[PDB]
Amino acid sequence: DRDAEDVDLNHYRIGKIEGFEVLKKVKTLCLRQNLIKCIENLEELQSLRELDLYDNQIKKIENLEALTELEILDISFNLLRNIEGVDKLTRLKKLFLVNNKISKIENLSNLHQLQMLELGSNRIRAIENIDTLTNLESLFLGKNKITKLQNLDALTNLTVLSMQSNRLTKIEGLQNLVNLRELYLSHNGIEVIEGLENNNKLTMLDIASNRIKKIENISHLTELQEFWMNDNLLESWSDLDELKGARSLETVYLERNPLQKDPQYRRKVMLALPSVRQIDATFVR
Amino acid sequence: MSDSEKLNLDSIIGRLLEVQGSRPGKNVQLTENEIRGLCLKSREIFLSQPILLELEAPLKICGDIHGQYYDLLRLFEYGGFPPESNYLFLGDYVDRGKQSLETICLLLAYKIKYPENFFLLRGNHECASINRIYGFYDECKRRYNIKLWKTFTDCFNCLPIAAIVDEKIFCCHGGLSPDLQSMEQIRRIMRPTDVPDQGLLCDLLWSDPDKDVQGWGENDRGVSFTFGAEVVAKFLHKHDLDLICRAHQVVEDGYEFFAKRQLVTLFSAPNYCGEFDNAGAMMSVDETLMCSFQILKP
Ligand SMILES: [Cl-]
Ligand SMILES: [Cl-]
Ligand SMILES: [Cl-]
Ligand SMILES: [Mn+2]
Repeated sequence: DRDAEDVDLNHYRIGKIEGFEVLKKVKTLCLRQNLIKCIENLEELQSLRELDLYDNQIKKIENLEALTELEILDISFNLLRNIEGVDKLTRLKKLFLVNNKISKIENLSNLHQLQMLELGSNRIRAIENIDTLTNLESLFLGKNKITKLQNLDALTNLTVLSMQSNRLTKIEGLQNLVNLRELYLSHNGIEVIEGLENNNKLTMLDIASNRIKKIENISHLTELQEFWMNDNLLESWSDLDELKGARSLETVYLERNPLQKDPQYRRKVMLALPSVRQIDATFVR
Repeated sequence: MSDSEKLNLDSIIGRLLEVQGSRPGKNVQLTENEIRGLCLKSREIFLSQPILLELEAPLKICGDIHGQYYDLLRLFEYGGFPPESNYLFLGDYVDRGKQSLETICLLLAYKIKYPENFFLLRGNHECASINRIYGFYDECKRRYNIKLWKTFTDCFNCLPIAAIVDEKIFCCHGGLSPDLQSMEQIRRIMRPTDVPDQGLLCDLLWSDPDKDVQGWGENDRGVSFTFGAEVVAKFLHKHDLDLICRAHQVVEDGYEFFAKRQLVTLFSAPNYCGEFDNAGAMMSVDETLMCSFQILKP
């Protein structure tokens, strides 16, 4: 155990955070893939900026109040059930709580410096209590049980929004996401494309694996470069004229749609979308 | 395959193997174009070969890897790096950790370089959604972008789903299916396709053998079913087979037999998850269809 900036102890079969106060200038501590079952002696590591507890057996977030300078906290693939113990980490800019058992969003009111929030693969059911995170650039809520898009009006700086594999049924609540550039809504229950009038900066729109039946209300998305609409119910070939305003469009996914039953499926797309260079998985000649 | 692509493929394999024996945590950073090239070129090879592979001995059959890239390099130490040996993997190459990219990129690189001597089947982790699996999607957007994960799903949709070794060993990730009566049903499945929530393709990647079940019982995963010992015996007698070779489930010694050694569950990822101290196994099949088992220690 030296005294350098970075300390990397991955897959070391460590089951207790014992004797780490010796580090005098540690900035990044990596403790991925260990047998750590509780967060303990991290007090004297005040100079710590990045803490990585990826894939451990932690059940409670605790004893993190002394790390007032923490910027990146990763407690992904653990046994967490509630969000807590992060109110002192005022300069947190990245928070990873991936693949836990978190049921609701809470105790995040003090993180005014957060640019990235990863709550994917949890048990969250509603978008709540994120009104104070005005500096959020990316919000990842994929694989949960969310039923309705709401409480996103304060995130005017949001650029990437992922809501894949949830229980949504209607697009809404994006009226104030004016700087949104990537939107992922695949594997939900959405049936109609709507509510994207204020998101002209969109370059990526993913609404695959839904129940969409007609392409409408995206004529103004002139900055679209990627459009993933596979596994839907698109039937009208005339709907592709809605995307002619996107002259930088490079990729479209339309396979496993009723439109793919056409014997000339790949030709009619590149004739209606001459700027596209990739149709489904393969490229255009 | 071009010769300029051969030398670029040798460079990718070389850079992926430079970390052999190093710290279990060191990563190899490939460009986004190189990873995409592995996905597109290997996808054509998967589609140019049958969805139901018919392989011949000798070859070594490995189980789950689960993104443990440094245990994959150990498998190639015990069995021999290609083309010293022929390999067949039974799916589940990506999962937790931050090495699932190196794991799949090395396997796809070997698939492109040795298409008739290196074979990969499709596991339930090689799906095109994040309905149940999130680790690999998390790793892609984090070292690169979400689009790179979408390119992988395109490659995963073309993977074969089952293999028959010398008309005697039936190989798949999950197990048998209540809708599997003829092998032509497997060949009838068209690619590309996402793993459905039910049907023949789903059970081939999700079903499990159970000791306390007679016939077909509900699976505790909530997906597919569980089958009993007598179901395996009638499957082998009907199709004139000698052994079912599957994976999907963790076993302590790396391999475990079922229905009086008529089925074997291979798991090649030692020390999976936290403190459950299982080992990895690798079943070798020689020219006379004799099965030997090598064991890797965690
Ligand atoms: Cl391809
Ligand atoms: Cl070959
Ligand atoms: Cl048959
Ligand atoms: Mn599996």
